[PDB]
Amino acid sequence: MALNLQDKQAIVAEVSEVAKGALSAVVADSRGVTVDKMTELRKAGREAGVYMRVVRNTLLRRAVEGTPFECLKDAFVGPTLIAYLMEHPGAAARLFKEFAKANAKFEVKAAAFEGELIPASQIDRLATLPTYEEAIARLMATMKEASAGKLVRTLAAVREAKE
Amino acid sequence: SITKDQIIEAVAAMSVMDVVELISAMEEKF
Amino acid sequence: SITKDQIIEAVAAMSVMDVVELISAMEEKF
Amino acid sequence: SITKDQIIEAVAAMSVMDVVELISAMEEKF
Amino acid sequence: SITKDQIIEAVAAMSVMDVVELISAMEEKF
Amino acid sequence: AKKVQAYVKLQVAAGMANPSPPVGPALGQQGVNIMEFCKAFNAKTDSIEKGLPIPVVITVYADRSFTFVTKTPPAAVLLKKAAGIKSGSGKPNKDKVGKISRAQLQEIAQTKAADMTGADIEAMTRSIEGTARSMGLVVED
Repeated sequence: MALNLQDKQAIVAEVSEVAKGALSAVVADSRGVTVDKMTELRKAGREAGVYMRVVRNTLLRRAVEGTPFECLKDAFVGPTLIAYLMEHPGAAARLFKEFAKANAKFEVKAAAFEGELIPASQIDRLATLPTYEEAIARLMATMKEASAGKLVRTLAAVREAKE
Repeated sequence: SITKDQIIEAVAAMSVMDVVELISAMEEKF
Repeated sequence: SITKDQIIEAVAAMSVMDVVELISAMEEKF
Repeated sequence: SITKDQIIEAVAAMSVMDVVELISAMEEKF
Repeated sequence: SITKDQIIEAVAAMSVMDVVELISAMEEKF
Repeated sequence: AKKVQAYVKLQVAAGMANPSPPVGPALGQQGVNIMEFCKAFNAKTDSIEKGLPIPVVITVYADRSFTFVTKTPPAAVLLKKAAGIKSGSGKPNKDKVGKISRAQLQEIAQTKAADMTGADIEAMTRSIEGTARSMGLVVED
């Protein structure tokens, strides 16, 4: 290891993933297993990569105190055990799901998704992101307007209104 | 047709007709 | 009159006239 | 960009034109 | 407006705008 | 995945399935028959070739037989058919034995697709970078 010369290191070096941070997630991992690194690191194979890091650095005094790069409301955002996660390339979508559709399956606590940066707020997960590049969600998103949204009601008077 | 002409002929169009018309208008899409 | 023949040629009515035909479709049913 | 009350009112495209703006709104795909 | 080009302005577009333009479709009508 | 329920890996060669002299009564004893470990093995082994190492897991429950799902082979045994001599270690790093460079064994680091904890398609090349040095084989890279 090393003192300040090493402490400062883990800081700025990784805090760069905060200044120029794509997405953002804070998940504790009490009772985490190796699959913990056989997942966010496995999905990094044929659907991710070295573009993701969850360097458990909840040293707070290091992680939290180490975020002068504007991330207010975080003097609270850094409680107990933590394992921050950030992105560099790619979009700012998916990622939340790697956690949302993993930790939801036991896989240790998920900090109930305390939310992180980007919009900069508090706790209460969202998902308006992973719907990206799933353009067909913007396709049927018109609900055929005329069609479907019609053949669903304007023609429901027959299979549900003839008495 | 005016939006008011598509309404009547729709609700109208009977049943022995509609329940054999509109229902068929469901075998196209959706 | 006709049914399916004027359901394919009825395949129009922009939403400007379409949605008002579902909202006015409520002025008598559902 | 942000062309509000138009990209919408273009619904004059009517049904078959919307499937025309979807067929290609992906075409050459899955 | 022509649909051939009424598409060349959203395809290669950025996924950010689109959302700020998706929901806005759920109130225009429906 | 879970952890451990029942699985091993003992074998000499695919050129001869379910060996009789080798392992013998040492190829599964907790739900593994010895006259059946050749009806589920050669069911896909004879679909590529016979003569190379084939380890595998052994999902065991309590329903007569069992179920398995093998994968990529070791890149150390491929040095008897795709590298040089018949043996391997023996003479370690005491006198430059065989010699494999950057070119050889290249695609041998391309066979293990899903089975390679080396996300970086390029970096995953450093892994097998040793599956041919357990005997001393300087690389002319």
